[PDB]
Amino acid sequence: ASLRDIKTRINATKKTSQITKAMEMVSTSKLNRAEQNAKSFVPYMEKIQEVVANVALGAGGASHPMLVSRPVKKTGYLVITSDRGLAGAYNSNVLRLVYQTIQKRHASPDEYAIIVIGRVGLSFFRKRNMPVILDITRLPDQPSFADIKEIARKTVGLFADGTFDELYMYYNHYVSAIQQEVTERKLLPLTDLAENKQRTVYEFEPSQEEILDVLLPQYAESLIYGALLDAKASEHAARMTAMKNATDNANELIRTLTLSYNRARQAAITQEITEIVAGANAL
Amino acid sequence: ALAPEIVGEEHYQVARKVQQTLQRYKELQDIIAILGMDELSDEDKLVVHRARRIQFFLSQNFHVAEQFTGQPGSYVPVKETVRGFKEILEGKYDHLPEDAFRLVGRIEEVVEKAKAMGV
Amino acid sequence: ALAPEIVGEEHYQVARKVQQTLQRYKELQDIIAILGMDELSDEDKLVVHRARRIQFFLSQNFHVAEQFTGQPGSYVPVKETVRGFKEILEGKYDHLPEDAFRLVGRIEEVVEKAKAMGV
Amino acid sequence: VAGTLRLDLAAYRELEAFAQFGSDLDKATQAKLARGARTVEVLKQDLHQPIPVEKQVLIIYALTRGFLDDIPVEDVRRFEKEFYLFLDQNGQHLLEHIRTTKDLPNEDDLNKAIEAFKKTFVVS
Amino acid sequence: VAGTLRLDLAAYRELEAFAQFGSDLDKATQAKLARGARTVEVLKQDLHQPIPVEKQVLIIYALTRGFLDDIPVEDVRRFEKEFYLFLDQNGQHLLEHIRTTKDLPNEDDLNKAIEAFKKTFVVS
Repeated sequence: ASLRDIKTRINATKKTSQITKAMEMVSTSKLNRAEQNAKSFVPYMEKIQEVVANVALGAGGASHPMLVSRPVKKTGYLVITSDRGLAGAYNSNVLRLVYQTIQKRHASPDEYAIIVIGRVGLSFFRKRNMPVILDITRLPDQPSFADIKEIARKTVGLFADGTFDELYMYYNHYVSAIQQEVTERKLLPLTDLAENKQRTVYEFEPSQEEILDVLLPQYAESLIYGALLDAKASEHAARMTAMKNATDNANELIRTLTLSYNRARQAAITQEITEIVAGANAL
Repeated sequence: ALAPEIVGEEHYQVARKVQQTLQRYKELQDIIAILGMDELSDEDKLVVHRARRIQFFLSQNFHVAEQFTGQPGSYVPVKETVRGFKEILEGKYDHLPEDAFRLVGRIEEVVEKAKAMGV
Repeated sequence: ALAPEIVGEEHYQVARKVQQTLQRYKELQDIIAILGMDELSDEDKLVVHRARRIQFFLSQNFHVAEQFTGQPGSYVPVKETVRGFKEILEGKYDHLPEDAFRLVGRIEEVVEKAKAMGV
Repeated sequence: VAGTLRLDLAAYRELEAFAQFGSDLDKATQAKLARGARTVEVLKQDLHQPIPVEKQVLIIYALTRGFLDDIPVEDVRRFEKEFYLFLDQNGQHLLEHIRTTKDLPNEDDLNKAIEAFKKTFVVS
Repeated sequence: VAGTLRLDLAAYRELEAFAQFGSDLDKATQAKLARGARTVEVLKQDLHQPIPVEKQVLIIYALTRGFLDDIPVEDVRRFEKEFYLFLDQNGQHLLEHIRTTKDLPNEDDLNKAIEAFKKTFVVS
């Protein structure tokens, strides 16, 4: 092509590299600020779980650990996604796995039940026809427990009163800052715990059952919030690595186009010199 | 001769839409190369999906190319070309594999080839 | 000529600061366009707020533009213009709409136009 | 109206470099992109079909004042054609005023005519 | 001292990009950004005023030995300007030692001289 042809594409690709690098820096700072909330959350979850470790053992339960396990009636499923893209296959992995597993295990809309977080999940389920019940459209880049608390309370209440059988949350974990992958876990029935008794005889000032009946929903809300924090960290790491690879590829394209431009302009120049020399020689 | 009063409004519309889709696909190449395919919006994905199939369907097996390749060749009327490209544009054959369209004649041979490959 | 002893310390300070603010604003266009300016830090939003007004204040109505627009021109002394830019930088005019600063002379006429439009 | 058209088109072309980064941007940016796309669709024109200036000014006014912003992008051409046809039978006084005085007609009357046509227009 | 200066300058020029949001302790803010910033500040020079090699050695040694860690970035130039006068007033032994032997003076003597100067310096 021409030098005029090459320059425009070089300009566009350089601007793209600039924008991608800027977004990478922003995501880096966001990840740094995002890990602090997980650090703050860990003690709360551990301190509630250690109390559970003796309060919730040795008893039938309040239909949470009883494993009411109604076979198939809109058992809940939690999907946590981003709101803006540029994260690679981050949202695609979660939505793909959720759709495949839910279509394999369930086959009637009355047996189905989904709760979704983020815009892209809704934007994809509109392409599909799934029965969404409720949603949270946006969440600040540093979400607190109180930010999601009301919807967590709504979902746990729907689990209560026999309306919802049991819940699974599907979200992304991260092995490191560079690798993020999916997990799912069966949440409300709480099939696993550990046993230790310190003040097991009397921690129960109103009674044994009453404190448990209200302690369990708050515990489930804490679990959902922890999953949310892990999903947010995975999202920021994913955008970091995606923008890094995008900038690398754009720089490779810069290198190729620049070599082509430099090699074409030299041929044009030597053509001009040949024309001058021949014109002089003709006289 | 590519004017509506000469070839017909349907022919003109089909040709202009095909050229528009191909130009968009040409323009998207650099962003596909650097930012990946998945980052494309939902409409641009459909544009690429249709554009590759049109680009392959433009190929044809000639009678005198029987010497080079075993395929015997085909002769395609303008009406059949127009109808086939219109059907491709309106998304009738979005589910066929890309290689089904390559080096065939009328639109029905694409269906037959896909059936042979199991689609 | 833009040296401390040629134009004065105050003039050099004001000019250097204006150039710095514009250069900083040049780095935030893409970020502001893609991600809403709300995610930026509080200082950067104020920097943008000042840079818009500086850019609009650099424009001026000419006497020869009488034919082109129908508005008479203006002549701004250098002392008055450096004082005006210093006032804008130090923020005693962040309360006026940005449309007020376009195509006008001295800083007082900016307040007059803003009052005319109804601030 | 040409100055407003220039400003809108310049803003659109500056922001177009970011339209490649998805449909989620700052809330004003997608509105600006929509307006720019509508201007691009308006400026299109077929072969051997010159347009009188008194109709060009009216359609560009309708574009630039936002009366076109509720209409989808692909319906703009049909809107322009139906609008010329409507103006042939109604609002002829607008055409005569512009054609004889080289100036826009009464502001309220023009808006009323645009609203009247927009009532009878149909959208796909 | 030049070898020590080279690496600090290169590291700062490498990490200039991430300046806006640095949180990874020294890797982001200390002795990898602050040291480089102070290096860039001491490499600035006024027009038409060369300085002797011994004074260059003194100032670069001061920068590389961490004796400027507490001075704010906007006061390093005045620090250097005052330090030259303090050298002319007290460090005649060190300056003559360098100017004669082309080698650095005693480490402890030099450190106590710069500490005595820092006692008399006032931060703005």
